[PDB]
Amino acid sequence: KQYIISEELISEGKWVKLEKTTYMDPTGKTRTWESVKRTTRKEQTADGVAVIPVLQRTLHYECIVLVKQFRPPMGGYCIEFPAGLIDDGETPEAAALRELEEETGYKGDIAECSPAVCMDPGLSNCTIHIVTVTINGDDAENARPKPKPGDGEFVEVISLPKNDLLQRLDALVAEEHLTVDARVYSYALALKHA
Amino acid sequence: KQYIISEELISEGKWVKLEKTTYMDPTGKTRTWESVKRTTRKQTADGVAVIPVLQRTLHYECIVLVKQFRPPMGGYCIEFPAGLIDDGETPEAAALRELEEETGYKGDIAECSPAVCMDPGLSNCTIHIVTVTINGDDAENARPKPKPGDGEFVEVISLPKNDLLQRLDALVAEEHLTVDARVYSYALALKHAN
Ligand SMILES: Cn1cc(C(N)=O)c([C@@H]2CCCNC2)n1
Ligand SMILES: [Cl-]
Ligand SMILES: [Mg+2]
Ligand SMILES: [Mg+2]
Ligand SMILES: [Mg+2]
Ligand SMILES: [Mg+2]
Repeated sequence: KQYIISEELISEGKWVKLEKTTYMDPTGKTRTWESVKRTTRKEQTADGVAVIPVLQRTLHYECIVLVKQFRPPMGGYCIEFPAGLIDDGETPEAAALRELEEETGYKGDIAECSPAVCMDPGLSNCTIHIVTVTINGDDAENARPKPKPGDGEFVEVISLPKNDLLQRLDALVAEEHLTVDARVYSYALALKHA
Repeated sequence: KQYIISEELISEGKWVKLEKTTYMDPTGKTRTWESVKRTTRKQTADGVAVIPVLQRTLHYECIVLVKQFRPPMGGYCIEFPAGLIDDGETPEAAALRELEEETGYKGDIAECSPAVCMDPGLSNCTIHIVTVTINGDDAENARPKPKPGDGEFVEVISLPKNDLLQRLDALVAEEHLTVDARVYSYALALKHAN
């Protein structure tokens, strides 16, 4: 029933733009929407990837590997799945493994890869693939993981047991000013609800 | 170590603005970031998203989701019931109201997250994730009456909690819908638990 009629630029930055979207509603009335988009998406199936990295080690409980970074939009530190934008020509899987190694030092193995999912669909067109990766923490390549950050990347690694994820995130929120990412919190809630 | 130095307004709409954020990197070099904010926050957070657990005896437990056309996406999305928090509203209250308006269900609060970030590399947007159970055997929920605001056009899709990720994938495959990142994350963790 509903479809896009027109998209008009309001403001284009180097990385992010604001558009006036005109669309058809299901009464048959025309309406507008203020919409955010990145300037960086080309042929990618999505803007980015986020990695759910399952650290596995004999006689350890499974951990979820997260990252803590300053996020200028938020004006503070956030705890998130490792994530980055997909380079032009790069597959989602390659992007996930690369970003995981850059941000955490770990060399993972692909488990599964989602379809493109929407980040905040009332605000933006931004999409990611959520890629689940296992990390064999018994491999000597994953013994001494060193983050390889790029220019302007400054990432701390935080590994938390899957079997207590939500409480451990709450204990970090209670101990410093920081925000947990919604996808991470969602994942931690479902682990409790199951 | 890192902190905001200043913001430069690029472009303000009615609903959304684009800023250029100047910040101190951890090495003492001054850096810039293009950031999006909503104009509507007072509030604990921008919005709520409701995880509604529909509980009917002798039936599978279901998660209640909404399908809506999203003008920034140019298509239909599958999401948790959700909306912005009114000035004066507590998140719990917003959650119960948004749930009722969007699905017709009347729910009881189970738990409420702290403010969590939606897309922290892009925006400052935050929500409370509010877990709510719906006693589906209760007379008030026998004929759930979804009460839209002006311009809202919401289908209700209840999916069994035990097969959630497979059922979401089936919808994407069959229907050209985008599933929400927090919905997908939650569905993933349901399968990953234990
Ligand atoms: C919103 N945003 C995304 C990017 C990016 N392309 O990684 C940026 C810039 C990149 C150049 C240095 N400062 C940050 N801003
Ligand atoms: Cl529950
Ligand atoms: Mg990143
Ligand atoms: Mg990166
Ligand atoms: Mg809504
Ligand atoms: Mg609503």
